[PDB]
Amino acid sequence: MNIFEMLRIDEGLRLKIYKDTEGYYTIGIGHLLTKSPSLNAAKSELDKAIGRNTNGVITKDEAEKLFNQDVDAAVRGILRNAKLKPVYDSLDAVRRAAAINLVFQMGETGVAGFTNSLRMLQQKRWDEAAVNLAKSRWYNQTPNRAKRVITTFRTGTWDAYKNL
Ligand SMILES: [Cl-]
Ligand SMILES: [Cl-]
Ligand SMILES: [K+]
Repeated sequence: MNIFEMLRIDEGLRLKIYKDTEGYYTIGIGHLLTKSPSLNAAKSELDKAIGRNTNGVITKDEAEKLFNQDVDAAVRGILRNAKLKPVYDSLDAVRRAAAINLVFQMGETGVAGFTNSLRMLQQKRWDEAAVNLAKSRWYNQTPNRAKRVITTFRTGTWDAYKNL
Protein backbone atom coordinates (compact mmCIF):
# COMPACT_ATOMS: atom_id res chain seq x y z
CA MET A 1 0.00 0.00 0.00
CA ASN A 2 1.11 3.50 -1.05
CA ILE A 3 -0.65 6.75 -1.95
CA PHE A 4 -1.35 5.66 -5.55
CA GLU A 5 -2.97 2.39 -4.48
CA MET A 6 -4.90 4.17 -1.71
CA LEU A 7 -6.35 6.86 -3.96
CA ARG A 8 -7.06 4.28 -6.69
CA ILE A 9 -9.26 2.43 -4.17
CA ASP A 10 -10.98 5.61 -2.98
CA GLU A 11 -11.48 7.19 -6.41
CA GLY A 12 -12.11 4.19 -8.68
CA LEU A 13 -11.30 4.08 -12.39
CA ARG A 14 -13.70 5.16 -15.14
CA LEU A 15 -12.76 5.75 -18.78
CA LYS A 16 -15.81 7.81 -19.74
CA ILE A 17 -16.95 11.13 -18.25
CA TYR A 18 -19.12 10.56 -15.18
CA LYS A 19 -20.45 12.60 -12.25
CA ASP A 20 -18.58 12.44 -8.93
CA THR A 21 -20.12 12.36 -5.44
CA GLU A 22 -20.85 16.10 -5.67
CA GLY A 23 -22.44 15.79 -9.14
CA TYR A 24 -19.41 17.19 -11.01
CA TYR A 25 -18.04 15.89 -14.31
CA THR A 26 -14.97 13.74 -13.68
CA ILE A 27 -12.96 11.04 -15.47
CA GLY A 28 -10.16 8.55 -14.84
CA ILE A 29 -9.03 8.18 -11.23
CA GLY A 30 -10.81 11.11 -9.60
CA HIS A 31 -9.80 13.70 -12.19
CA LEU A 32 -12.33 16.50 -11.76
CA LEU A 33 -12.98 18.22 -15.10
CA THR A 34 -15.22 21.13 -14.16
CA LYS A 35 -17.92 22.26 -11.76
CA SER A 36 -19.94 23.52 -14.76
CA PRO A 37 -23.21 21.70 -15.51
CA SER A 38 -22.23 21.83 -19.20
CA LEU A 39 -21.07 18.45 -20.54
CA ASN A 40 -19.59 20.30 -23.51
CA ALA A 41 -17.47 22.41 -21.15
CA ALA A 42 -16.31 19.20 -19.42
CA LYS A 43 -15.40 17.61 -22.76
CA SER A 44 -13.37 20.71 -23.64
CA GLU A 45 -11.48 20.49 -20.32
CA LEU A 46 -10.80 16.81 -21.06
CA ASP A 47 -9.42 17.57 -24.52
CA LYS A 48 -7.18 20.25 -22.98
CA ALA A 49 -5.89 17.81 -20.34
CA ILE A 50 -5.17 14.96 -22.76
CA GLY A 51 -4.00 17.01 -25.75
CA ARG A 52 -6.37 15.53 -28.36
CA ASN A 53 -10.07 15.48 -29.30
CA THR A 54 -11.36 12.78 -26.89
CA ASN A 55 -15.17 13.21 -27.12
CA GLY A 56 -15.38 12.17 -23.47
CA VAL A 57 -13.52 8.82 -23.58
CA ILE A 58 -9.90 8.04 -22.63
CA THR A 59 -7.61 5.03 -22.34
CA LYS A 60 -6.35 3.48 -19.10
CA ASP A 61 -2.84 4.79 -19.84
CA GLU A 62 -4.27 8.32 -20.25
CA ALA A 63 -6.22 8.01 -16.98
CA GLU A 64 -3.06 6.89 -15.17
CA LYS A 65 -1.10 9.81 -16.64
CA LEU A 66 -3.60 12.36 -15.32
CA PHE A 67 -3.53 10.53 -11.97
CA ASN A 68 0.28 10.79 -11.72
CA GLN A 69 0.04 14.51 -12.49
CA ASP A 70 -2.76 15.04 -9.97
CA VAL A 71 -0.95 13.25 -7.11
CA ASP A 72 2.28 15.13 -7.88
CA ALA A 73 0.47 18.48 -7.97
CA ALA A 74 -1.33 17.71 -4.67
CA VAL A 75 2.01 17.02 -2.93
CA ARG A 76 3.71 20.06 -4.46
CA GLY A 77 0.76 22.23 -3.36
CA ILE A 78 1.12 21.01 0.23
CA LEU A 79 4.83 21.85 0.26
CA ARG A 80 4.18 25.35 -1.15
CA ASN A 81 1.58 26.07 1.53
CA ALA A 82 3.48 27.79 4.35
CA LYS A 83 0.96 26.77 7.02
CA LEU A 84 0.34 23.19 5.80
CA LYS A 85 3.95 22.20 5.09
CA PRO A 86 4.96 22.04 8.79
CA VAL A 87 2.03 19.73 9.55
CA TYR A 88 2.90 17.48 6.62
CA ASP A 89 6.61 17.45 7.57
CA SER A 90 5.72 16.39 11.12
CA LEU A 91 3.98 13.20 9.92
CA ASP A 92 5.25 9.69 9.22
CA ALA A 93 4.92 8.30 5.65
CA VAL A 94 1.57 6.55 6.19
CA ARG A 95 -0.09 9.61 7.71
CA ARG A 96 1.45 11.75 4.94
CA ALA A 97 -0.49 9.55 2.48
CA ALA A 98 -3.71 10.26 4.43
CA ALA A 99 -2.95 14.00 4.15
CA ILE A 100 -2.40 13.74 0.39
CA ASN A 101 -5.68 11.84 0.06
CA LEU A 102 -7.65 14.54 1.87
CA VAL A 103 -5.96 17.34 -0.10
CA PHE A 104 -6.67 15.46 -3.36
CA GLN A 105 -10.38 15.07 -2.51
CA MET A 106 -10.81 18.71 -1.41
CA GLY A 107 -9.16 19.99 -4.61
CA GLU A 108 -9.47 23.73 -5.16
CA THR A 109 -11.71 24.05 -2.08
CA GLY A 110 -8.55 23.40 -0.04
CA VAL A 111 -8.22 22.40 3.60
CA ALA A 112 -8.33 25.72 5.52
CA GLY A 113 -11.49 24.56 7.30
CA PHE A 114 -9.48 21.64 8.74
CA THR A 115 -7.11 23.99 10.64
CA ASN A 116 -8.08 22.66 14.09
CA SER A 117 -7.78 19.02 12.97
CA LEU A 118 -4.41 19.67 11.34
CA ARG A 119 -3.10 21.32 14.52
CA MET A 120 -4.08 18.23 16.55
CA LEU A 121 -2.33 16.01 13.98
CA GLN A 122 0.81 18.16 14.28
CA GLN A 123 0.56 17.66 18.07
CA LYS A 124 0.26 13.87 17.52
CA ARG A 125 -3.00 13.76 19.49
CA TRP A 126 -4.25 11.04 17.18
CA ASP A 127 -7.55 10.02 18.82
CA GLU A 128 -8.51 13.65 19.45
CA ALA A 129 -7.66 14.56 15.86
CA ALA A 130 -9.77 11.65 14.59
CA VAL A 131 -12.79 12.86 16.60
CA ASN A 132 -12.30 16.40 15.30
CA LEU A 133 -11.93 15.29 11.64
CA ALA A 134 -15.33 13.59 11.75
CA LYS A 135 -17.04 16.86 12.75
CA SER A 136 -17.08 17.94 9.12
CA ARG A 137 -19.20 18.16 6.00
CA TRP A 138 -16.56 15.86 4.44
CA TYR A 139 -17.25 13.06 6.89
CA ASN A 140 -21.03 13.41 6.60
CA GLN A 141 -21.09 13.40 2.81
CA THR A 142 -18.51 10.64 2.24
CA PRO A 143 -18.49 8.73 5.54
CA ASN A 144 -16.99 5.44 4.33
CA ARG A 145 -14.04 7.11 2.65
CA ALA A 146 -13.64 9.55 5.54
CA LYS A 147 -13.62 6.67 8.03
CA ARG A 148 -10.78 5.00 6.06
CA VAL A 149 -8.75 8.22 5.88
CA ILE A 150 -9.40 9.02 9.56
CA THR A 151 -8.35 5.49 10.63
CA THR A 152 -5.13 6.00 8.66
CA PHE A 153 -4.52 9.31 10.49
CA ARG A 154 -5.42 7.75 13.85
CA THR A 155 -3.24 4.63 13.59
CA GLY A 156 -0.49 5.30 11.03
CA THR A 157 -1.31 1.87 9.58
CA TRP A 158 -3.01 0.66 6.41
CA ASP A 159 -5.61 -1.36 8.36
CA ALA A 160 -8.57 0.41 6.71
CA TYR A 161 -7.30 -0.53 3.20
CA LYS A 162 -5.14 -3.67 3.29
CA ASN A 163 -7.97 -6.19 3.75
CA LEU A 164 -10.54 -4.76 1.31
CL1 LIG B 1 -13.17 17.91 18.64
CL1 LIG C 1 -17.95 7.35 1.16
K1 LIG D 1 -14.57 9.11 -7.84
